[PDB]
Order: sequence, then structure tokens, then C-alpha cells
Amino acid sequence: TIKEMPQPKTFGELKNLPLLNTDKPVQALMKIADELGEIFKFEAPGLVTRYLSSQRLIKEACDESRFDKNLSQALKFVRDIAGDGLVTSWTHEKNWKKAHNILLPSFSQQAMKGYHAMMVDIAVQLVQKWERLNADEHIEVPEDMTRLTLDTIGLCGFNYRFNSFYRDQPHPFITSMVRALDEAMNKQQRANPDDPAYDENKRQFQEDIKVMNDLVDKIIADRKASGEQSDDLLTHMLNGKDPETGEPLDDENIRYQIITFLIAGHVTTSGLLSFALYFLVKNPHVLQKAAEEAARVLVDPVPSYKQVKQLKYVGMVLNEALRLWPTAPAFSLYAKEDTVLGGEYPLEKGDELMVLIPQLHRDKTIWGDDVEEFRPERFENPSAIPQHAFKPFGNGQRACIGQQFALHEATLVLGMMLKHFDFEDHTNYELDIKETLTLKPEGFVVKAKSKKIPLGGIPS
Ligand code: HEM
Ligand code: NI
Ligand code: NI
Ligand code: NI
Repeated sequence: TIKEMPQPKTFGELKNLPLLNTDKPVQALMKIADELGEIFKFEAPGLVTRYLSSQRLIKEACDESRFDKNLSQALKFVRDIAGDGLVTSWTHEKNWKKAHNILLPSFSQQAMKGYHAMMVDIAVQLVQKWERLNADEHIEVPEDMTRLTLDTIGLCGFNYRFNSFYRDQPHPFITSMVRALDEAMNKQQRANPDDPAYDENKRQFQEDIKVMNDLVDKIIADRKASGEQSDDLLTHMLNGKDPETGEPLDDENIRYQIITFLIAGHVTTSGLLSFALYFLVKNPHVLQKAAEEAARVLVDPVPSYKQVKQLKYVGMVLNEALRLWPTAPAFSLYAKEDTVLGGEYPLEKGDELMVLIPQLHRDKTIWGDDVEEFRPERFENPSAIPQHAFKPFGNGQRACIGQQFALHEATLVLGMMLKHFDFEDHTNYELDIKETLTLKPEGFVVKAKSKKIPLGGIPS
């Protein structure tokens, strides 16, 4: 039964904190998991947490009756940006359940059919950008994927056009958002956050948020200027009421949800698409098989909703990309009551767990020894995979609400990418994963050759 938990090097009162003195901390928690195993203790000033890495222990952690969602120190900081929005609010603090009930219809499958036409509107824009490049020019993949995913959630969700393909540098929203999220991640290393040395950081942050909120002001303003009726994510936000309480969303809260969905609805998807395209050019026979399916299925000028759902292997490319590098690399849980995990490590009420998603997906006692290798064929049969062995979208009633939204978009775009282009690893890119809480490959550049297949029109 019971045994004690391994713990990495400690540095006096700082405990394990100096170990995360890196701009790549998740990949460093991976270095440690490989050392100490399926579980280890991480202490910092005024916080302890247990990092899980095995399917064995994580299967237990996803028992909603034993464990509830925890706000990690990261999310506690992000809360300064997103407030008590869907992602950063407690399960029992329910402006959550209130918003959950109000918004969940916007991700009903009848709603997905509504978004598709708008998803193609942006997807066409991406393809046309690349089909209009000159032969000497490179494609900045994560940059352009971000343009695609921001504009999609912007249109589908709020009927607002960021028009990112009409812009040189990133949208002012993106610059503020990235910098503000970098602050939340970087603040995890400050032993004294309120030292006046970080006054410049506190000042930049309040201005970054000023910028993000003045965009939200635009979205709501343009909305009350009417556009006949709408039933997108923003409409249900303004007019929907929680059946349990008969109450609509607080004014302070509708703003937090817009911020939430603008951020949460695109950073991990562009990350996914950038990781997917990366793996394809590093495994050309996988790229071929995927491109062949793309050509075989997408026969009309623009993809139909049904056609996207027929791209099974393109879906497998995505899931495998999410396996090797889940772009939301971790989520937290707390013990509802006293209990014992894996019958070996006893936990007190309110103790904190971290599910290290990249290490879960490298569990050799689930996936084989060929963990690091990119084989989409693992997902050829969903029925096979044990539950809680694959968790890129979290768990339970607080798993990703936008999961179907992300995968439908990603498959659609990746579909059109393979139908319309060949891809050359122009720089022989060495994978350099950048962390802003989320994961994305930085500096990734490809070259595209057009297959010269015309495009049609757009429904929306
Ligand atoms: C590949 C893309 C995505 C990944 C990997 C991902 C991952 C996740 C994860 C792990 C969680 C749980 C967080 C936690 O347990 O602390 C989550 C929740 C959430 N996601 Fe996603 N997500 C993706 C795309 C999206 C999209 C497209 C949307 C669009 C709206 C979205 C909106 C949300 C929201 C609102 C929550 C919180 C829901 C709740 O807990 O009530 N995500 N996501
Ligand atoms: Ni025993
Ligand atoms: Ni070149
Ligand atoms: Ni061959």
C-alpha cells in the first residue's frame, strides 16, 4: 500500500522554485518526470502540488467524485485577465454553472452546422494568401495559423471581423494578449511579486488589459448597432438566462466571457495546426497519405460540413499531434476529501494535483515503446484506447467546451491545406517549442507550391 513521494532538488526556502527558472517550464517538468517517475512533489513558497504522469494515477484523478478542478497558480494569475470566466472560475463558484448552462447550446451540434460556412470564409482567406505569395517568400506557419483561428472565433462567435489577413503585424489584441499571458507565466517565478522591481511589469500589464478591453468594447458596441437577428455565442451571452436561476449573465461577467472565448478559442487551435503541419513535413509518407485522403474527399470547390467529417485520417493526424504535444499542456485538480491515490500516496482534503498531459501521452504501458514517433495509425480505432489515457481537452463537466469547434475547424483547414498545396521544409526546421502557458512551435517556416486547384465562392 503506502509509500512516500519523490521530490526533485530543493534550494532552501525557495524549495523547487529555481528548477522552473526557464522560459520552457512544462518541458522542464517533463525532464523531471522522466527522472522520478509517475508522480513527484513540487514545492514552492506557499504552495505544494503533485505532478502526475501515468495513466494509472491519472485515471483515478479524473474521478469527479474524488477530485474537482483546481485553479493552479497559473490560472489564478490568468484570472486577472479573464476574471471568473468559464476557464478561470471555480466549480462551486457558479457564475460558472450559470454561464455553462447559458453557453453550452452555442456548441450544440446544430450550432456547429451554423459556424461551418463562416469557418470556410476564413479558411478560403488563408489559402488565397498562400496562393498569392511570390516564389522567394516563406510562410510563417504559427503567425498565419493565429490569423486563421482568431478570425474564426471572432466571426463564428461574435460576428466581428478582425481582418487579420489584411494586417502586417499581429492584431493589437494579439500583442497585448501574448504579453499579458507571458506575465502570468513569468510571475510564477517571482518570490516577491510585489517588489517594486516589477512595477514596470504591473504597469505594462494594466495597459495590455486596457487594450484587450477596448476591443471587447468594439465587439459589444457594433452588436447593439444591430445586424438583424443573430444566434451566435455573443447573442446567447446577452439574452440567455440560466434555467436553474432564471438569471442572465452579470455585466461584469459577459465581458470576462468574451475575453475568455477570444483567447481560449484560438491559441491552442493555431498551436495544434502549427504542430500538425510541422509533423507532416517531417514525416512525408504521413503527409502523402493525408494529402491523398484530402484529394479523395474534398471534390467540391469549397468543403461541405459532411465532407469535413469524412476526413477521418486528417482527424487522426490532429489527434496524434495533440498526443505528442497537447497545446494546453496541463490542468489542475484538488482532492474533495481525504483519500488515497493509486493506493500508495495519501492525500489530505484540498491537496493539489497537476496532470502533466505530455507525459501521460508518453506512458509506454499504454502506447508502446515507440512513444516519440509520429504514427497517426494509433487512433485508427478509438474503441481501443483506455479512458483517461488521452486527455488533451481536460476532464469531466469542466473539459473543453470548444473541443468540437477546434477539431472541426482544424480538420477543415488542414484539409484545404493538403488539397491545395505541396510543402517543403525550406529551412530544415529544428523544433523550438515556445511556452506562453500554452504550447506552439516558434520560428517554424515552410514553403508552399500551389497545386493550381481553383476555389469557388463562400456561403457567408
Ligand atoms: C486544440 C484546441 C484546444 C485544446 C487543446 C483545449 C484544451 C482545453 C483544456 C485542457 C481545458 C480544461 C482546462 C482545465 O481543466 O483547467 C479546456 C477548457 C475550455 N476550453 Fe478549450 N481547448 C481547445 C480549444 C478550444 C476552443 C476552440 C474553444 C472555443 C470556445 C475553447 C474554449 C474553452 C472553454 C470556455 C473552457 C472551459 C470550460 C469549462 O471548464 O467550463 N477551447 N480546453
Ligand atoms: Ni498495499
Ligand atoms: Ni528561402
Ligand atoms: Ni515513398
